[PDB]
Amino acid sequence: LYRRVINRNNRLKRLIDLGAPEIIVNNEKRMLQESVDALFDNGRRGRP
Amino acid sequence: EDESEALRQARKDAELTASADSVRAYLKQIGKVALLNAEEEVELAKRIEAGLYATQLMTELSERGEKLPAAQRRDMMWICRDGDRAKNHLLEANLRLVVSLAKRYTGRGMAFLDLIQEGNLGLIRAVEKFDYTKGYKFSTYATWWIR
Amino acid sequence: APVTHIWYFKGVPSRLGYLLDLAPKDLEKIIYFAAYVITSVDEEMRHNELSTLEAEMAVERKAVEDQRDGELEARAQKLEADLAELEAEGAKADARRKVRDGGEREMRQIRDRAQRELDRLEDIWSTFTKLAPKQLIVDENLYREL
Amino acid sequence: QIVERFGFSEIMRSTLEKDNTVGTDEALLDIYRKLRPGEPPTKESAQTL
Repeated sequence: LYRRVINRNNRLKRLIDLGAPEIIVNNEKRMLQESVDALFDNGRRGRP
Repeated sequence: EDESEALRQARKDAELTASADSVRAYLKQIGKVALLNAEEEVELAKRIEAGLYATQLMTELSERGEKLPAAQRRDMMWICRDGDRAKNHLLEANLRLVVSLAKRYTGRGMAFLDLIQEGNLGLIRAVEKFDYTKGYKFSTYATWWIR
Repeated sequence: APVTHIWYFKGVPSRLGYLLDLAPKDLEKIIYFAAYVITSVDEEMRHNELSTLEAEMAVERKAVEDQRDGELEARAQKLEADLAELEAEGAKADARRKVRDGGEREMRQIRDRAQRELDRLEDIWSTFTKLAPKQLIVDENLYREL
Repeated sequence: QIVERFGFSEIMRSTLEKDNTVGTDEALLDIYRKLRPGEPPTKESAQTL
């Protein structure tokens, strides 16, 4: 879970630094949020 | 039927849906951009070339240049913004090719969404390194970078 | 980017929802990038310039009316051409009325599309008029228009 | 056809009279728009699904 969160955060920061479409950036942010929720309470929202 | 407020309200209600699954929501978002063809992609590449040329000229003029008036600067700004917008449009058009290519590597190591985002990164790289002068369809070149 | 805490977002009582007076569905839609939320509105300056924005909306509506009247004049000219090609030569009354009914359906669907455009314009203007903080708007097309 | 085949069932005949959804195409549209949210229903997609 920690590795997933790190990967999503690093990819998001790389995307925002490089310049990406807003829909791609929003998808990456949603993935990062889902990873954080999975790390804290896995399976609380959606499938675990 | 197709008219008289028969299916438009249903389509609007469907578009206003949660779609709690993240991958399903991403597919819904990616489905809102129509595909392109050879003429569209070559025109977009021309816009990219113009925008990059204008940005390079602006960077050159920034130091050891001239005080650009409003008339001479607004054109450069407008063409730069047009080029960036065309690049974004091409990215959103080819995201479908990205996901179609990335569907084949699921089930080992990482997740479907991670593969999709890596595909978008590869597509960005391909768009940066694309060359329309070769007279080639964009998918053939972008497949290598996505992979 | 900041991320909300699942403990305080999702639960039997929604702590964040109670704090912000927002239902859990709205909270989920805002958090998981499914819709937009109006963070703040400039009430004073909006009320100060409401006259000017109302004038701009009125002139846009007026331009819509002139272009729709231009389409009406064009369809009247098309009807005149149909009359010239129908009533000036020998043919069946039902045959000459079939084209009339086809034209009538074409212009009625054109006017219906104009009505949908009118409804969308009025919806945009009203949403601006009664915009409020922490208000959720779905259908990002409306957000882009605003 | 429904009333001529399933006629003795007065309870669901009354349910039918309270269907508030007439038309085969309308029925397919309702079924599609419910079981498949988020997608735009079409004439053939409903039948094929």
